[PDB]
Amino acid sequence: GHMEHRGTDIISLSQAATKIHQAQQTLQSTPPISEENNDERTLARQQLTSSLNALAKSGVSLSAEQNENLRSAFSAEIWDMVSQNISAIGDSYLGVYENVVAVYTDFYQAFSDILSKMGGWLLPGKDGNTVKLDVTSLKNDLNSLVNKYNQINSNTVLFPAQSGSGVKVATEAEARQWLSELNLPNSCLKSYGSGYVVTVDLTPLQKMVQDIDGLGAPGKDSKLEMDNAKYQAWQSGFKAQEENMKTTLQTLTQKYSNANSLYDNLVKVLSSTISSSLETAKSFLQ
Ligand code: NI
Repeated sequence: GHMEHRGTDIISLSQAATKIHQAQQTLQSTPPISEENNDERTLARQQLTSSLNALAKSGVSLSAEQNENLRSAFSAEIWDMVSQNISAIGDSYLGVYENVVAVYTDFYQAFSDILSKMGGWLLPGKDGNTVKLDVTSLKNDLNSLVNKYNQINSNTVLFPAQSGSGVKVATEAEARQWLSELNLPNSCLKSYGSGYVVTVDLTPLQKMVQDIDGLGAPGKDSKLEMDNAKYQAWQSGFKAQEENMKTTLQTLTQKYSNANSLYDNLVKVLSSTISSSLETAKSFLQ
C-alpha cells in the first residue's frame, strides 16, 4: 500500500473523463425526436456506464470527501453502486421521457399536417358576410388521425418504451404512476393484454370533431355555409383546442428537459469527482 502509481491513475481518470464528456455532449446536443436520435442517446449512456465500470476496476483512490459526495449523490464498491444507480435513472426515467417526446413529436406532426390543409377547406360564401367550410373533409381527416392514434402500437405508446414485434406492457400501478408523472388525462391509460400502457391524448381532437357536428348538418355538397360571426366563433373554439394539444406537448418536452437535466447533474458530479482525483494525482505536497 506504500507504492504510488500516479501515472496509471492519470491515464485511467483521463480515460473516464473523456468518455463521460463525450456522452454528455451527445445528451446535451441530440434531441429526443426520432428513434435514430434516441438510439444515439441510449448508446451514449451505455458508453458512460461502461466507463464507470472500467474506472471501478482501475484502483484509483477516492478521498473521504469524494466518497461521501458519491454516496450522497447516488443514493471499486462505490463506483459499482454509482454505475447501478445512474444506469437505472437513464433506463427507467430518462429513456421513458425520450420515448414520450419522440412519439408525441410524430403525432403532433400528423396534426400539423392536417392544419396545413385548412386554407383549402375555407371557401367564399354566397356573399361577403358568409363563408363555406368544408366540414366533411375536415372532420374526416381529424377522425382518421383519432382512429390511427387510438390504436396500441409503437406510433401511439408513450410508456412503456416499445421494441421488437410484441407490445411491452406494465402493471396498472406502474402505468398510473407514469400517467400522473406526465400530467396526462385519464383517457390516456389503456388496457392491453396482460397489462397497461399510456398513450397520446386524443381528447382535443375528439372535442374538435364534436364542435364541428355542433355547427349543424352540411349542405348537398358536404360543405357548410356560415355567417361570418358564426365562423369566427367556431374558429376561436378550434384554436383553443389546438392550444390544448400545444400545451400538452409543451408540458411533456419541458418534463423531458428536466429529466435530462437531472441526469446531467449526476454527470457533473462524476466529472467533478474525476477532476478532483486528477488534481490529487498531479499534486505534490511540499
Ligand atoms: Ni505498500
